[PDB]
Amino acid sequence: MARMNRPAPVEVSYKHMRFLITHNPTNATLSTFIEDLKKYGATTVVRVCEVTYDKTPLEKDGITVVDWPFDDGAPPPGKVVEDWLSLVKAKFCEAPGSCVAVHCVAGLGRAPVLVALALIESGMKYEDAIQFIRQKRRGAINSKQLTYLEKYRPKQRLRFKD
Repeated sequence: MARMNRPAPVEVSYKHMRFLITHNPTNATLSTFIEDLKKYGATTVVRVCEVTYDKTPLEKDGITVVDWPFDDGAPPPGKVVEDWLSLVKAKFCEAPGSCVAVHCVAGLGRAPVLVALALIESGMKYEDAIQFIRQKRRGAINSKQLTYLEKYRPKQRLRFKD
């Protein structure tokens, strides 16, 4: 509860999706924050982070609550995937190609790491995708991530792959 202010988030439109990365680490009022994702046309809360509060406002606003330990920590490369596709599959299956508000720090690792997971499941090649997010950032997804998808197989969650 504070109102006022004019926070300008970041909307990222993909092949057939659209997310909203919060420039700053959540809002100290929430009110203004909810309006930001609500005005941008995003039917999803940037709860994608170290959230620890019950959704009261965004809840009655009919906005999809996206709460995930995407902000440091979180489980290994294999569990989070479930929420990844699920969310991106819900926010879009619940709203008309609306946007998905998610919380993010600076990017790096997670940046390409997370996006990579959804990218591949979207129907993109692991190698190709990697080279992309990798060429735009030395050692972006490299690590357990690369090896993970190397052995991991796409269940065709987000459309058809390969």
